[PDB]
Amino acid sequence: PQITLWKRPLVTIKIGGQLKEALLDTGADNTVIEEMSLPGRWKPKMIGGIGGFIKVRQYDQIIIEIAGHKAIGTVLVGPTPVNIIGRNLLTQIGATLNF
Amino acid sequence: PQITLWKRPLVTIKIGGQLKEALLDTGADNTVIEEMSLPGRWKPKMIGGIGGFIKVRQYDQIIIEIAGHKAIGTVLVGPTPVNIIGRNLLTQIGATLNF
Ligand SMILES: CCCC[C@H](NC(=O)[C@H](C)NC(=O)[C@H](CCC(=O)O)NC(=O)[C@H](Cc1ccccc1)NC[C@H](CC(C)C)NC(=O)[C@@H](NC(=O)[C@@H](N)CCCNC(N)=[NH2+])C(C)C)C(N)=O
Repeated sequence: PQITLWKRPLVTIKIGGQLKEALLDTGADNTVIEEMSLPGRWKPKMIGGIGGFIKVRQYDQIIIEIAGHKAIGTVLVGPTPVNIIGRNLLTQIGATLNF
Repeated sequence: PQITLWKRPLVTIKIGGQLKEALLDTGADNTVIEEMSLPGRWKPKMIGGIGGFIKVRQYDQIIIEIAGHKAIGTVLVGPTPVNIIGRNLLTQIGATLNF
């Protein structure tokens, strides 16, 4: 679909068997999902942005369906304010910025 | 143009007559530029990101050229790790997310 930017570009995603609301963020290199008890092997990571850093658990090869579109890659789980779909997955669903 | 996301969506901008590199950020409500001297009146404001809240100078009705496209709006100046063009200006240049 085509998403206008008058409001935050939020779409429904599915991860770990749960449906969530997520923000399509062209300014995020990574995908960060709110704290959830996702099973699997992980490694500690620190991610930054405006305001500083937050500690997250990095999960490799996690499948997430984004607005009906399947993707698979690295997902960071931690105390993020909103669910963020970054470029690592955006490229997988064929998302582009157009103007 | 159509911008894919394999690489960060960086563009050249012109603000205060000075050229800079900025990231087209669909996940940012506002446009936040690194500390710089900008002609005009400003008011103290606080914004939040992934790592926390930071203090910024809010400049209203600023003329800024984004990748050759002109926009005139709110620009926040502060300690941001990267110059970001948020939705307030992305809508002005007619940017949409597509997939
Ligand atoms: C005028 C005031 C308006 C009101 C004001 N509004 C805000 O604070 C709103 C919610 N903030 C935002 O929309 C801010 C951007 C700042 C802004 O627009 O003001 N957005 C953001 O901060 C969004 C995530 C988010 C979205 C909504 C809510 C909370 C967080 N992240 C944008 C950000 C861009 C980056 C280049 C700086 N990306 C990231 O932080 C991602 N990080 C990365 O991709 C890193 N790997 C590399 C970038 C950082 N580099 C570095 N540290 N050397 C992260 C999500 C994995 C308020 N106080 O509520």
